[PDB]
Amino acid sequence: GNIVGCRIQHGWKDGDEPLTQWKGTVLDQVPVNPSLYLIKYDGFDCVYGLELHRDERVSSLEVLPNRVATHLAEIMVGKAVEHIFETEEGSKNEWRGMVLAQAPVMNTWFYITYEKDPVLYMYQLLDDYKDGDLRILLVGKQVEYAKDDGSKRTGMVIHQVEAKPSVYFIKFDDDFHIYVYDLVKTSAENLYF
Repeated sequence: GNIVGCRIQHGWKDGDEPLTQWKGTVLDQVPVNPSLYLIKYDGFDCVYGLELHRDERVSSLEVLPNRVATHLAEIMVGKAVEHIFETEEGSKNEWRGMVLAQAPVMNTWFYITYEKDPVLYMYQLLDDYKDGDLRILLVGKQVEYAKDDGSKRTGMVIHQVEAKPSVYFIKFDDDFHIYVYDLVKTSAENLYF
């Protein structure tokens, strides 16, 4: 059936690393690629894009019986912010970013990205705000850019941010992170076909 908005679990094994068990919440199935899902995994800071039925690293995929658990939220969406947060690896950051959107499915979570790490993160920002840790200040087309190792990175534009229509989400073929590009900004080494 339809796994969007569902709790899921599956095995993960990339290459010769030991098999791990991943558990997460499916946020969305990408319209321009219905094989591609966006998932918030438990304890993972970044939103992942995985072809959950096609990826050979994914095994034993199941939906779980378990269920998925305003004025300030409305204000934050689209704002440039300064976020004081601690990452999975213990690094203590004070970073400038932007709040992209309230996340689908998980209703106190927000899509957020940072100028130092322009991928899609997801955090409970209204809690960080109360803690005093947050300060408020093409889709479907292929894309590429040249990397420093003399090769092209290739991907597809998968989402246009409603709060900021010049901001797009890009899925690259080589990676499960979701890359966030604001096209008005000097990020002009992107080529769209």
